[PDB]
Amino acid sequence: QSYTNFTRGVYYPDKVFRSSVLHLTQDLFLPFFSNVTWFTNGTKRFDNPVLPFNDGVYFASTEKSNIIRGWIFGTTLDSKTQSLLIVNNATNVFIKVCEFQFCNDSWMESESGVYSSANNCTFEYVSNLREFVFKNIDGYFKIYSKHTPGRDFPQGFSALEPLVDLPIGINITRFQTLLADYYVGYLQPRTFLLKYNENGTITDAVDCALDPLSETKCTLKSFTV
Amino acid sequence: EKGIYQTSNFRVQPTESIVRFPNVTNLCPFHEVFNATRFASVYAWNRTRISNCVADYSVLYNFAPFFAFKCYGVSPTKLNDLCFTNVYADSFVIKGNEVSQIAPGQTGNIADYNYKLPDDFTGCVIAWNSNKLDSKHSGNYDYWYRSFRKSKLKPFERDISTEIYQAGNKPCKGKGPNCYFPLESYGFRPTYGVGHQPYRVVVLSFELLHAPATVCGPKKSTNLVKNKCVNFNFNGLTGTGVLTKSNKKFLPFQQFGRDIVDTTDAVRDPQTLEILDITPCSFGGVSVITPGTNTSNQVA
Amino acid sequence: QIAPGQTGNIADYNYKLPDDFTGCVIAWNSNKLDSKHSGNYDYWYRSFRK
Amino acid sequence: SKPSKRSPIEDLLFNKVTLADAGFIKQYGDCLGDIAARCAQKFNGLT
Amino acid sequence: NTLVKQLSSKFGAISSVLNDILSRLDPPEAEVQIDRLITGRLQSLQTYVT
Amino acid sequence: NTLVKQLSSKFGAISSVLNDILSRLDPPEAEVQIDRLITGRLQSLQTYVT
Ligand SMILES: *[C@@H]1O[C@H](CO)[C@@H](O[C@@H]2O[C@H](CO)[C@@H](O)[C@H](O)[C@H]2NC(C)=O)[C@H](O)[C@H]1NC(C)=O
Ligand SMILES: *[C@@H]1O[C@H](CO)[C@@H](O)[C@H](O)[C@H]1NC(C)=O
Ligand SMILES: *[C@@H]1O[C@H](CO)[C@@H](O)[C@H](O)[C@H]1NC(C)=O
Ligand SMILES: *[C@@H]1O[C@H](CO)[C@@H](O)[C@H](O)[C@H]1NC(C)=O
Ligand SMILES: *[C@@H]1O[C@H](CO)[C@@H](O)[C@H](O)[C@H]1NC(C)=O
Ligand SMILES: *[C@@H]1O[C@H](CO)[C@@H](O)[C@H](O)[C@H]1NC(C)=O
Ligand SMILES: *[C@@H]1O[C@H](CO)[C@@H](O)[C@H](O)[C@H]1NC(C)=O
Repeated sequence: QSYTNFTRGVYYPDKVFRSSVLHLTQDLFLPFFSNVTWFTNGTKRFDNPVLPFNDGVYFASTEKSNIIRGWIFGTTLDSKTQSLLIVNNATNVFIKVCEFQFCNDSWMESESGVYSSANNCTFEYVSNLREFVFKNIDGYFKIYSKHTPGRDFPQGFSALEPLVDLPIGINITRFQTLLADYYVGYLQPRTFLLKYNENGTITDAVDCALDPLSETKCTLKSFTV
Repeated sequence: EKGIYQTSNFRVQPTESIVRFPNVTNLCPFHEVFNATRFASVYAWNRTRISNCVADYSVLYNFAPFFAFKCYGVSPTKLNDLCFTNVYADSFVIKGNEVSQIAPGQTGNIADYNYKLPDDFTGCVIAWNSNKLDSKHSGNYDYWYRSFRKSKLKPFERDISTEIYQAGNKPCKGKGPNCYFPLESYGFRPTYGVGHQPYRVVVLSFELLHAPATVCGPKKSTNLVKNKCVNFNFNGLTGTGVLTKSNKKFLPFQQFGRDIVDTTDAVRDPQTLEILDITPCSFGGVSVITPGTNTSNQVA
Repeated sequence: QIAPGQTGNIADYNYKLPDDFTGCVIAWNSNKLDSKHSGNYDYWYRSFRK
Repeated sequence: SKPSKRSPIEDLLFNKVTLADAGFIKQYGDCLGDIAARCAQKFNGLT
Repeated sequence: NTLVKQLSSKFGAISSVLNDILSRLDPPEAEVQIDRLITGRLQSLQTYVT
Repeated sequence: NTLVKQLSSKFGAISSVLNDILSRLDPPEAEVQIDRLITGRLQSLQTYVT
């Protein structure tokens, strides 16, 4: 539907503790002020959108009922796909992987998908703002999250810790959601200057290609010019 | 002559050595891939993962002599130290003249269309001569390889499509008017020469850059000395220094820490999960102050 | 296995060259004269070692 | 009246300039904090 | 700052950390990776001194 | 003019043109030949700046 405007999607890029440093690193990030697509069409039917994956995605739900819980990724989104069904009362729980032949997408109800056989892998793991901000990239889908309690964005800065890194190994050309106020964006290769605190946390960042100033800040490795 | 000369450097030597590997599970699931009764075709090579296990590589030397054993980024006999942080293992059967193609940067019908290693590849390619088990007098046609594809493969991708490929210009359906099946069987026979005989290839793929690890370490651990210049080995990270109690607020996420110049300055103990700081052992230049040979042999 | 940097039962337990070795390794096929139909049992290898 | 017997102007001149190298017995700093980076902090061989 | 930061560079080596090269590789390969690091370190020091 | 002239030197490489090295050689050797050209060109810039 509409497009929004925010500076979100920063996460800890590695497992190394750093403090009181300015660290210049290159990874895939949601660029600052990049166009982000914002999303009751189903009512009692489905008619859900199907999106591209491109290189990787950022997705952040702020829904009291967690209507969107799972996702399907795959080359074509046909009968041989990666149905990453994740139904969670908790932050992340009940992950499933690899193909299923049929999907579940009944007022105030949720049906399970029914398949004839699992002919490929199976993996499991069990665990007002409730922003399930996360990232999806790489041979392992590294899902990050941060919960900072209305449901409108404060438009502040917050970094995401990793939650899970289950193995995947699949093409992931396309992406679609699984349903029982959402923000979806796309990642691009970017270099960021990340500001670390005295503690092991990131407090700010500069997107080194957004504009001439940010580029200068990255060249000098400083937030003051 | 009279004066002050800088002649050498003092170093404080360690007095003890420590090894702090994680709790050993005694699981060594390597015979499952090496000693399997059936191996996958190269066009659809098999993949497994090893995690929460301890490796001991003498078992594969007990398993069999090998045709080839080539490691990149690591050498044999060093695999009994921390050897992996993320473990995969690929398994396939290939032709002898193509064994040289399972290596970084190589080209050919397997490197291009069936299985490719990245140019920046760390791991070991182990090839065993399997004629006794894979060859049949009529030919073993269970093994297929891809001979036609539209483009070259990328590292570790698995193309299992069977869609008909056309080499000609007129878009055809079915087989035989320049439309060809993308896979071809190879009938392995006991009478083929060394280059045409079947070989079973197992590729152990891993990265040694990540801080945590859930695999490797047949080595016995010791007790954790603190506040004393020691040598240490923490999950494959080795060095000399003084270990101290840390007050750094590490996240449960983070395993190692680094200082202002991106060198390690802290570790998470693999058995206790306590954060320890690493301070290098004291050192510095040494200068000799002498009145000179023609005055006195006393020095400071 | 008779080369610098190699491993195996001979490189490990019977005959290892220095990794900075200089000189020539010369080998030839002796089957015509060395082998016997009953078996030539004058040759053996250590085959294990602590 | 001031230690080091500097003039008021000398005192200002010394206070204005920031010295990053800070030569002294660097072992006094020891650890207990994130490394200062003063620029090898001795440990990499630069003193 | 530049002279110290150059220690983290690889100069074509598999790793910028000398202990990792010695741990992972046996002498004949370690010598090559070490020679690459030595060449880079000499270039850094000679530039600094100049 | 000396810096521009140095771009035509091989510095021990099979070719002075990076595209020829990448086209004619496999990546493994190409990285070595490129490292030789990079070393020579970087030395040329360091000499110029000095
Ligand atoms: C890092 O986290 C610690 C808590 O683990 C913070 O400690 C607080 O420090 C302030 C100022 O000294 C105290 O008033 C608080 O009471 C401390 N909290 C606790 C729980 O002891 C520390 O400030 C954090 N650092 C940063 C930069 O945010
Ligand atoms: C971007 O535009 C939207 C329009 O609604 C606004 O709400 C948002 O605050 C803007 N972002 C910035 C950083 O100005
Ligand atoms: C495992 O290896 C041993 C080696 O002696 C062999 O006898 C056994 O048959 C192998 N396992 C299978 C399932 O073939
Ligand atoms: C492939 O690997 C899986 C790992 O779980 C194993 O179960 C399977 O039997 C293997 N198949 C072949 C043909 O090696
Ligand atoms: C992955 O999907 C893309 C579709 O964009 C396709 O071009 C590519 O060949 C696929 N690769 C494999 C290994 O399936
Ligand atoms: C390892 O085992 C010891 C047994 O006393 C236990 O206390 C410790 O927490 C264990 N550590 C891990 C990481 O499992
Ligand atoms: C040397 O160490 C002692 C430890 O008690 C300390 O009191 C003293 O001030 C230190 N001196 C210097 C110059 O570091």
